[PDB]
Amino acid sequence: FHVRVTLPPRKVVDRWNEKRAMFGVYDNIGILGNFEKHPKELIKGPIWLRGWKGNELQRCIRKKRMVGNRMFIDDLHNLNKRISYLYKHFNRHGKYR
Amino acid sequence: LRSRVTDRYWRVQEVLKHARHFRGRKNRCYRLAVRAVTRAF
Amino acid sequence: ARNVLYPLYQLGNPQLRVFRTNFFIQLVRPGTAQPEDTVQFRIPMEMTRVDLRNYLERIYNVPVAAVRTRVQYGSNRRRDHRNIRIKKPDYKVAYVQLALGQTFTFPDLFPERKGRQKHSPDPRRGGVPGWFGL
Amino acid sequence: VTLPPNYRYGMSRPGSLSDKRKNPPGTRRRRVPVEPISDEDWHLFCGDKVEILEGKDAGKQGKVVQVIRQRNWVVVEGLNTHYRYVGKTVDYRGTMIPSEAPLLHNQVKLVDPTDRKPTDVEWRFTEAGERVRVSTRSGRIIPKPEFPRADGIVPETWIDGPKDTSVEDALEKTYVPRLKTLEEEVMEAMGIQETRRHKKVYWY
Amino acid sequence: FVEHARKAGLVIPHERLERPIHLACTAGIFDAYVPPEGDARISSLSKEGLAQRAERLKKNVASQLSIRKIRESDPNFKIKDFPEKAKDIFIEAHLCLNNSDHDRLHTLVTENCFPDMVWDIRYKTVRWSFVESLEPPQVVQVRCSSLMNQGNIYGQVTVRMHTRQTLAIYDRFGRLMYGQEDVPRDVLEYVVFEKHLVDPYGSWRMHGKIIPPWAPPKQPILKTVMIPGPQLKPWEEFEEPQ
Amino acid sequence: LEEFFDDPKNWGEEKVKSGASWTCQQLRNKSNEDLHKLWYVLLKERNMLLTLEQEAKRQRLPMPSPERLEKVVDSMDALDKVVQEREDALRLLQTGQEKARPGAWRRDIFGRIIWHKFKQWPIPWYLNKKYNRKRFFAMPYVERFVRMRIEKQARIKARKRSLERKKEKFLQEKFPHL
Amino acid sequence: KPDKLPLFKRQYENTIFIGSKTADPLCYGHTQFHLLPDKLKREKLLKQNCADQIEVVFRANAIASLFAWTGAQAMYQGFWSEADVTR
Amino acid sequence: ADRMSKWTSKRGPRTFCKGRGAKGTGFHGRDGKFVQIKEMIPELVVPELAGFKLKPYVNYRAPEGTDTPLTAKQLFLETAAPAIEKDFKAGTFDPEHLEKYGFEPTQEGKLFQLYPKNFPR
Amino acid sequence: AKKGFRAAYRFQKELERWRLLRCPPP
RNA sequence: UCGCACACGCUUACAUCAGUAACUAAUAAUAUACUGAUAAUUAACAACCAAUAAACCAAAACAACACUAAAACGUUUAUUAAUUACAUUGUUAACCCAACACAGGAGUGCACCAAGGAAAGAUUAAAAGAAGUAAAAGGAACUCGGCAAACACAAACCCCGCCUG
RNA sequence: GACGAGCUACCCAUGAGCAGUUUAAAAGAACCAACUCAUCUAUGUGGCAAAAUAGUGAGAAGACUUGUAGGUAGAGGUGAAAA
RNA sequence: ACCAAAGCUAGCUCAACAACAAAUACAAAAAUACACCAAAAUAAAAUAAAACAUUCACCUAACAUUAAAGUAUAGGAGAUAGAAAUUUUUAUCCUGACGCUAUAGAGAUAGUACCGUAAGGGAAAGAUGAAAGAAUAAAAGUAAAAAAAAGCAAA
Ligand SMILES: [Mg+2]
Ligand SMILES: [Mg+2]
Ligand SMILES: [Mg+2]
Ligand SMILES: [Mg+2]
Ligand SMILES: [Mg+2]
Ligand SMILES: [Mg+2]
Ligand SMILES: [Mg+2]
Ligand SMILES: [Mg+2]
Ligand SMILES: [Mg+2]
Ligand SMILES: [Mg+2]
Ligand SMILES: [Mg+2]
Ligand SMILES: [Mg+2]
Ligand SMILES: [Mg+2]
Ligand SMILES: [Mg+2]
Ligand SMILES: [Mg+2]
Ligand SMILES: [Mg+2]
Ligand SMILES: [Mg+2]
Ligand SMILES: [Mg+2]
Ligand SMILES: [Mg+2]
Ligand SMILES: [Mg+2]
Ligand SMILES: [Mg+2]
Ligand SMILES: [Mg+2]
Ligand SMILES: [Mg+2]
Ligand SMILES: [Mg+2]
Ligand SMILES: [Mg+2]
Ligand SMILES: [Mg+2]
Ligand SMILES: [Mg+2]
Ligand SMILES: [Mg+2]
Ligand SMILES: [Mg+2]
Ligand SMILES: [Mg+2]
Ligand SMILES: [Mg+2]
Ligand SMILES: [Mg+2]
Ligand SMILES: [Mg+2]
Ligand SMILES: [Mg+2]
Ligand SMILES: [Mg+2]
Ligand SMILES: [Mg+2]
Ligand SMILES: [Mg+2]
Ligand SMILES: [Mg+2]
Ligand SMILES: [Mg+2]
Ligand SMILES: [Mg+2]
Ligand SMILES: [Mg+2]
Ligand SMILES: [Mg+2]
Ligand SMILES: [Mg+2]
Repeated sequence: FHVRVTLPPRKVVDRWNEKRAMFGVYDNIGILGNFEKHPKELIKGPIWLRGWKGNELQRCIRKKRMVGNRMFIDDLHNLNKRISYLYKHFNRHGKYR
Repeated sequence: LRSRVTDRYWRVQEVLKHARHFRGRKNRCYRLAVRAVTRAF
Repeated sequence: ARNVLYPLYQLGNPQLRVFRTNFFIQLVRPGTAQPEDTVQFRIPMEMTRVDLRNYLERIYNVPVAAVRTRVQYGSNRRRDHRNIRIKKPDYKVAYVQLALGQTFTFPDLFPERKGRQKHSPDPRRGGVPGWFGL
Repeated sequence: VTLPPNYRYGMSRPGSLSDKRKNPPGTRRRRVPVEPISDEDWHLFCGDKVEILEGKDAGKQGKVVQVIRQRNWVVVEGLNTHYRYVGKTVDYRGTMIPSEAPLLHNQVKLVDPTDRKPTDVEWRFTEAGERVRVSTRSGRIIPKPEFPRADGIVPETWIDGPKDTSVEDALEKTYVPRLKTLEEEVMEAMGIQETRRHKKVYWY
Repeated sequence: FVEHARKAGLVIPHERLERPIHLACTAGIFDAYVPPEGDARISSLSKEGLAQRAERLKKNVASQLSIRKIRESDPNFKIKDFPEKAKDIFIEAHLCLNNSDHDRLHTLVTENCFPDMVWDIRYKTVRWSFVESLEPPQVVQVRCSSLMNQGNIYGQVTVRMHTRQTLAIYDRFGRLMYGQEDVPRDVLEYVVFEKHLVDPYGSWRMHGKIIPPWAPPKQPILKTVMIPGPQLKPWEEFEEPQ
Repeated sequence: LEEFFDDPKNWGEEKVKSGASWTCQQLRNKSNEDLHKLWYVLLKERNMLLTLEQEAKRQRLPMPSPERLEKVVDSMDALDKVVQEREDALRLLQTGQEKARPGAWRRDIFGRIIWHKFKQWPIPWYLNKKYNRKRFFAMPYVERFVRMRIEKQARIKARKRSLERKKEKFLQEKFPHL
Repeated sequence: KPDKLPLFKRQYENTIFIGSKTADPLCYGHTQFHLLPDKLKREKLLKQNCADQIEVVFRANAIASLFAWTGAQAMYQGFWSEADVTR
Repeated sequence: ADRMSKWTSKRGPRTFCKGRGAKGTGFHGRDGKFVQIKEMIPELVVPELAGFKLKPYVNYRAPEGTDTPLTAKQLFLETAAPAIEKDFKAGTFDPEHLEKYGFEPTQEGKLFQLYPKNFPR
Repeated sequence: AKKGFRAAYRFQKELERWRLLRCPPP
């Protein structure tokens, strides 16, 4: 439980730096902009996760069905295995049945 | 976001206040101390 | 030469010559008592007896009577800070002997020719810093 | 030159006793952040007078002995100073010597010869194919510090021994640019005569 | 101990160190003037001493050769001003060892001087006082040294000075060791100052402190001290000289 | 036989000086016969330096004037540079094969594509035992490992990049330039 | 040490033999004849840059064989290193 | 068991014999006696050094030079070009036989051939 | 390296509390 | 009183000089095992070291001659065999396999010492435990059983397997 | 699905050992060493040892011991059956 | 007072975009002699069905995405399995991080030591400062300070 003896340099953060000032800027783009582009397109991320949501099982099964054949051998394997495990666990376990 | 308990130190010390005057190994080691302190209160 | 491809010999083939020879040599003071007629060489691994002979005769004009060759094994024992082994490299030794009765001796290479302050504290000072007058 | 991936420079040469003693084979210490400087943006050589903008000794001017590019340091002789003992034995602490603490290149600016002021060096290309250091403040060209070498040998004062080739012989061009190799050449000019030819060989 | 085992440990390989070691000072004091053995009795007569000093200054060829190289190398230089600055460098040096401020103590005193006056004293309490200079500071001689390697010239000005000082050295436990603070003792110091010439910062420094041969034995120390005879092994017999 | 030692006059002396190593250029000027000689004039010297060295070791004495050895070495090395040079261009002009040894790109059992250095045999290859039992080709299953290799390799690049990128953030936040 | 000759140590049964067992009526050698092996031909020696050796090769041989030849005889007569020799 | 250390003639049994990489000079004989071929022993070709001036080192103040690695083309210019323009200007140029300029059609005639590379060094 | 300032800082108060027990101030 | 050598197997643990406060030794002293520097075993012993036809029914066993289980081993004739100093390689050890500097596992030839080696760090002289020697009278009364031990080392009868394995 | 017969079981090549005594006998005969097994007891039980030590024991020219080197592989091998 | 304790870096995670040269398959790293070479046959079971016999998604393939739809269907018609027609989809640009901070993060300072005859398994450890070309005293455990008729140790 021995704890840090010397004060760290206080991290100074300008909340006024570019990215933070400009946060959430185009959020209303569809509405204010006579909808053409959806808020979705403001999402920069992993191919299969854009404008979508799900629990682990759905995520995984999705990554598979989308990028599956572009994955490395080993990751792929671990993915199929995680899938199986999850199948078994969500369907076949719980308190609530 | 891996998060840990920094302050575990005080958590212990707040028990150990009361464990000071005990005889034996009861007055330091947190396990034994806890129990002793319960019986005491 | 060494590390070189040598041309396959078959019958009626031209004599093989090597114009710039790749080998090298060391003349070393024998660790042991030996007869005067003998001189000792550390040579590279790929060097045959006949080779050391010809090499010696031709480049240095030394009259070789005979040659022996043995291989000293370098220690694989000593360990690195990671406990990987260190290897002192294995090397080939060759003893030579001189033709006309020439007696050799290894030259001593180092003839030895070249080209007080007591600040200890005063016993009777008692440790006082004597730099100070008064 | 012998170096591990994580290394620390103590002013001491990589191949030395003091270097094996400071950072032995089994130490890797914390990284030292060093502002990246491309070799072409580096304005400091050894031997030029530079004003030191920082330290207990500041505003002063000194000559540059040696540069450590790796950790980005300069060395001004006997200017930045701390005191160390060299001679040591049981009864004797001998020889207190002034030694130079190295300086980062943020604390040192190049001094232009004319007005002996500090300046901002800037690399420029003139009209002759030349690359020189021009002052932001003074608008001059600053020289480069032509210096001795680690040998101690000045070429102008020299005498050739037994095994030294004189300037003359070495610049002598004996070359005859023709289609023969060293081998045909040297056998031909040694007078060695050969007749028989190699049998057909196969190659896989 | 001077010892080297050449049987195993080889020889530390001979290096060319990329930076030639840069010395502000040279340890040696080249030529030591040895004062007259009657300088105690000639110190009560003002115009005897002052006359002999000024005379031996003007008369010496070496002295004025050296003051010539100093003057020709360093403009705005005067020998009649110097014993003033010199007597000042002292009162700054010792006042430094009182307070134990070593940062100023480097600016004043030389490379050879520092290790000595600082060393053996550094764990004790030093309290020293300057009251009278009975005879104003006298410049004895000047010596230049030519290093043909560096072109570096080292001027050394010798100042013989008479003084009145009160020194009290306490040991690290708070108890007195050497001498009272209440005795303004009379001292005769033969002092040596040094300057580097080619140096652009041209500092004037205290180099060394020399004691003449007949100089008075110093104050008796307080604590008794034991000088041991030689340590004997069992079979070695002792022998007593007459 | 003393050709393995310095002039007896030089033995007990610490610093024994000597000249510079040979620039490539300085050698480019010599004819072929004379490089051929310089090989040996350098050779004998090399052997002396080696000898002197080993003895310095044996004697618990630091070796007099070390750099000699470095220097000779380079020149030997340098001489070599010029010799192959003069063959290498030559054959390019005559033959035009950039490689002096026959050889071919081949594919070994481990799915690596290798540069096969050739060899000399008294007989044709289809009459050769040992050659014929070497297999240059990939079998079917190996194709799996091939991919893994790629992938394995592909990660290392992948996370090398990702490290260097990081080193640029850190510095730029440690050193606010401009 | 003789090893530098070269010479080699190899141990096995140590025999003292005259060419005939002790039982023989002929205890005494007259002469021997040693034909020289092929290695030791003259020509080979002059090829090897070996001059005087041609003579020495002979010498050596005698000093060996003859010695043994003699010694055997002595040993056969009951003589040895501590009985020395009468005749 | 030692996995890591290399396999040498010194580790195995009697029967295991592996040369350290010296080159083979011969073949086995009839009697079992070993046979050497005078033509398989490398013969060093050494000039007389006494007659000439060259040294293992050079003067320090002696100049370095502009560094030009030799290119095929430079060579072609020094040797082949002058003679070539000489005989095209004369008009006696014969693109058919280039042998007078030093070109060799195929290498199997000559002693040291470049491409199969007959010679050690 | 993202730590508790809470940890360090709160610890400092102990540190000085002990500084106050081992040398009580004048 | 397990000695010398070789094969196998080990790899520098061998050699010389210097060091050991600590690290190896289950302690020390000092050093064949810890440290460093420097050296070193040299081929005549050993490894490498021809084919294709053709005659030959007939054992080794001190081999006279036989035994029954029918027994490994090469001579010569002919056909060609690059012909030519010196090829290459192994040669240290107190050693190996058992996690150990293990009372154990380790093939062959010679030896029974001419070789190798030490059972006890220093005392004391309790109980209990281990190994050994001796014991009056008695002689299996012990005990599942004469197990163990013995100045004994003999006879007999049974059940079950036939037998050596 | 790979990996293992360097232990051990069984072969297959290929080497090597068995002294003295008794016997008309080299007879799966006797006596008794080396050698090979492992009866019975006591030690030993984090041992010297993950099966040993000391005594004591059976075999000891044979279905004998043993060296090096190959061979059979798990749904299988191998076995004078004890799974 | 010992033993100890603290540093913030080494790198990692997820995601976007797109040193020749010799020698090496003789017992690998041994230049050189007469041959042979090469080849293929469904994945299975653990497990679900509360047992187990038919059956038990993913496990190979590419095909994505929004739907049609958990529908048509197939199923010891149980467990579960599960389509298509037909529909949807705007450019690049604009990289990072409500990811880890030395038991975490990769096994990794390395597939290294070490462990296996082998396939195979498989570690642990870094920290002073510009400069060593300058020599907190807070875990258990102990020590400073051995114990005095009585007994969940405290109240
Ligand atoms: Mg979830
Ligand atoms: Mg040889
Ligand atoms: Mg040999
Ligand atoms: Mg292994
Ligand atoms: Mg072998
Ligand atoms: Mg062997
Ligand atoms: Mg052997
Ligand atoms: Mg955090
Ligand atoms: Mg071992
Ligand atoms: Mg010890
Ligand atoms: Mg031996
Ligand atoms: Mg005892
Ligand atoms: Mg007893
Ligand atoms: Mg008893
Ligand atoms: Mg009795
Ligand atoms: Mg009874
Ligand atoms: Mg009874
Ligand atoms: Mg009964
Ligand atoms: Mg009994
Ligand atoms: Mg008895
Ligand atoms: Mg019955
Ligand atoms: Mg039976
Ligand atoms: Mg029997
Ligand atoms: Mg077997
Ligand atoms: Mg018998
Ligand atoms: Mg029998
Ligand atoms: Mg007994
Ligand atoms: Mg019996
Ligand atoms: Mg019987
Ligand atoms: Mg096998
Ligand atoms: Mg198998
Ligand atoms: Mg059986
Ligand atoms: Mg049964
Ligand atoms: Mg049963
Ligand atoms: Mg390789
Ligand atoms: Mg089943
Ligand atoms: Mg089930
Ligand atoms: Mg269930
Ligand atoms: Mg299935
Ligand atoms: Mg990016
Ligand atoms: Mg880790
Ligand atoms: Mg504590
Ligand atoms: Mg009570």
